[PDB]
Amino acid sequence: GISYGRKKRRQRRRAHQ
RNA sequence: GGUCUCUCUGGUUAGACCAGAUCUGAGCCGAAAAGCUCUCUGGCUAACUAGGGAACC
Repeated sequence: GISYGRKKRRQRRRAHQ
């Protein structure tokens, strides 16, 4: 998860339930 | 003439490597902000291998 893009995906994934 | 020493190309395998994918790939954890592990695709890096070239004897 060190990559900034995964943080975006992790946040996007959390936002969609 | 011999030799993978270097280098490039193809291939195989791997990788606490770089990107992207649940704006619809999956699991784990927390009360939560978050965190952890994967899978798929492109690339990179390393090992090994064949071949071209170079280098050395």
